[PDB]
Amino acid sequence: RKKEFIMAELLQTEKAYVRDLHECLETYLWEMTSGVEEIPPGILNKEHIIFGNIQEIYDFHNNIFLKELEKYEQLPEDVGHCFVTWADKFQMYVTYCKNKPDSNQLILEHAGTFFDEIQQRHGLANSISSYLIKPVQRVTKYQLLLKELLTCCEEGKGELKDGLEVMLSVPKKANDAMH
Amino acid sequence: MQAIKCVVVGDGAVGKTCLLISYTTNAFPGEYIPTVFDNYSANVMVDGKPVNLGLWDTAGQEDYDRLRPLSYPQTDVFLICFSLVSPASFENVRAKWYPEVRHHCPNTPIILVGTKLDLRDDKDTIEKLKEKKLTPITYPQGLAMAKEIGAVKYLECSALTQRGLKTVFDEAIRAVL
Ligand SMILES: Cc1cc(NC(=O)Nc2cnn(Cc3cn4ccccc4n3)c2)no1
Repeated sequence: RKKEFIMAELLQTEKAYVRDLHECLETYLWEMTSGVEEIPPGILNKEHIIFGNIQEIYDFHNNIFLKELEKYEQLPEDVGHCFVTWADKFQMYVTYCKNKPDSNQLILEHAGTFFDEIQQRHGLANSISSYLIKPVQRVTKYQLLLKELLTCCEEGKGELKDGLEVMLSVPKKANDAMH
Repeated sequence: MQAIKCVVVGDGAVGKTCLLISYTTNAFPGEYIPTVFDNYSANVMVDGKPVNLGLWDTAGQEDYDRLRPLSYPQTDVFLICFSLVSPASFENVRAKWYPEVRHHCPNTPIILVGTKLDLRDDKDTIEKLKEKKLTPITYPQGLAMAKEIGAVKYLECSALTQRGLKTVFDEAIRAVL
């Protein structure tokens, strides 16, 4: 029952993370790359700095990771292996975290209200800043869900230990990469 | 209409995620405590004036000293939290949370929040603490800590009973208006 609540949350919040990154790319990013609106000289052609590698992170989750997590729905005690299999992909959170300060200053110093106007126009509860923190939140959350599964899975549960190891290592590597 | 970004910080033992879930759903989650609270916004009215309240959790970032501050810029008000039945979490207000919040956000208001109010009078909790030569954190201790860190308010709440819970977020909004 508890391992099933945790697996359900893992999947529901993965679906929400994918919907969130998709919204960010098809509103805030699309307005910059589109050519439908006038872009502050401050940020013109600096979407690379603003959004970092969030496209590549979304492609991983949307093309691969959510589909593979779904295949472990009835195998919660094994889901640590999903993180071991895809460990290399999570390295792009190191790149994302490294960039995030530069992203935030660029939006502060040079974007004025470009993104606030987009937010209002689209009717979004979440600001560009709310969306751009999400990869940092998600990558520090997987380790909490795996710790929860460890409190309620037998010991056929080194298919959690190794997964958790990976999902402790990634955020620590990302942390250790900051200025 | 005034947008407010409120970040919730403090040790894992505060139950940050449970606090935020119990507040936004008007219910202790009970069955299962979710680990995920995604960035949230709602209209609340405070002293008449309606307001858009933004809540960010930080659960999972407790060990990542350089990632935590990525949430800090342009915060309107911080909740710095400790558990009333974890003396280590209370000391960490002083050792850990206040220093980094002040470093990144010098002029941003702090509400000091003591969570797990319902456990301060719980025999099993009290005895578990006595066996480690500790007691729960009492009201004057939180008042003293509030003064030491420049907190605009010291407030005590239970996610479990909802005692003082709605007041925490009312006072976070009033710290900004
Ligand atoms: C964020 C937050 C939570 C909160 N108050 C609680 O969670 N109180 C509470 C009382 N019973 N339970 C389930 C349970 C079983 N337990 C055994 C020993 C000790 C604690 C314990 N909790 C929860 N106030 O704020």
